Amino acid sequence: NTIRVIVSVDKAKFNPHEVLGIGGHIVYQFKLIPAVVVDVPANAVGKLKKMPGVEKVEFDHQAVLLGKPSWLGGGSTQPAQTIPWGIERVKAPSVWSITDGSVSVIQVAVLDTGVDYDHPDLAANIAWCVSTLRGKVSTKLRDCADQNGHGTHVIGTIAALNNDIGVVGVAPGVQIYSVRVLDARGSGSYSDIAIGIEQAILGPDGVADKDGDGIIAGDPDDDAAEVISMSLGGPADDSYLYDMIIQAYNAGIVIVAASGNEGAPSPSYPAAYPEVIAVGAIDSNDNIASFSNRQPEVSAPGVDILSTYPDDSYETLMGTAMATPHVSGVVALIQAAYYQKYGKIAPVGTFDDISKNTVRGILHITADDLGPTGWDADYGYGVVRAALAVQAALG
Ligand SMILES: [Ca+2]
Ligand SMILES: [Ca+2]
Ligand SMILES: [Ca+2]
Ligand SMILES: [Ca+2]
Ligand SMILES: [Ca+2]
Ligand SMILES: [Ca+2]
Repeated sequence: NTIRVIVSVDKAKFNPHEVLGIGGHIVYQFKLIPAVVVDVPANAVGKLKKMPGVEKVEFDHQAVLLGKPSWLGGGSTQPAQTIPWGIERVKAPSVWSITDGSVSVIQVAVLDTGVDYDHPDLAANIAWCVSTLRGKVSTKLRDCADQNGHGTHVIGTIAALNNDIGVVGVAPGVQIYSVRVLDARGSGSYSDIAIGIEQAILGPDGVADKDGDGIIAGDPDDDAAEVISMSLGGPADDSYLYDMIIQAYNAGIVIVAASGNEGAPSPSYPAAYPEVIAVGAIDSNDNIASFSNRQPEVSAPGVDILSTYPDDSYETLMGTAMATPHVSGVVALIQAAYYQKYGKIAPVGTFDDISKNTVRGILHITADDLGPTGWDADYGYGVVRAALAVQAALG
């Protein structure tokens, strides 16, 4: 009988009781942007628009996961640790002796279906679990656990442990925050995904900048993530969500997102935003996958990708969702190594960037440039390479 909407407001004029008085419900008041997620009856949407302090009324759109089980491969047919082909393709393993991600100030937030937080090849890296489903922020593990599989697979491509079992991530020492914004079927509301972005900025302690110095990502006094990774996509561009992507970007957080799997001519949202790295998928032959949405920023392995899967298991998945965490891994290695040497993180940088002084510039100039020379609509700048990116970072 009610509909979910996201109102952008003037905080000094807006009275939430007025929503309540028209038979509405306050779902979530954002700490970092001037907006509130509310449920209202249909009849009331008109009233909302007129109420004092309400500047925009946006409806709640849907995004979905961007990984599916592979047509080809299977599980980890081997009790030893396997290095999935993708981890090698992005030249991660040689980097680990310089850093594997385990620099204390670095956390990577993965906004997905949740995580199997007990998985033996993941657990020691899972630093915090949260769920924002239906706009209720929960840190009960039973609410944060993965009921799909996809988030556990994505998290394993970034950070599965480097040991003698399972698989291994691009950044196998990096601390992960699993932020569950998608349900058991892989579907999520934009309102929950924006709440998840907020949570990755706030971190475990619920405060963005606890010491007031204006540094959030790359402040060891705070517990903000440095990378937000979204292996998901929807078709709408909404102002409140972009407002949140901007808060994370201004916080110094690198945001990375799947381009989409529809062979479409451009990326889905939030990948399509300027402030987000859109990632396409290649296969084990260096061909762009036919399903990969075009004009990404970079590309990475996304076909026939073995990783962790719930109940202490392993599965082979495909999609731009699988490509995304390879790039999130590489970004974590860049920021870890950058901080380890300089005692701060590097700036995020722009889509455009070709300087060795920003994360995005480094990723671009060190990518393996495939297909047409330079940036192209299939590969973007090319396949990310961690070993070269770290060398560029420290140079
Ligand atoms: Ca392992
Ligand atoms: Ca915090
Ligand atoms: Ca701070
Ligand atoms: Ca500080
Ligand atoms: Ca941090
Ligand atoms: Ca090219």
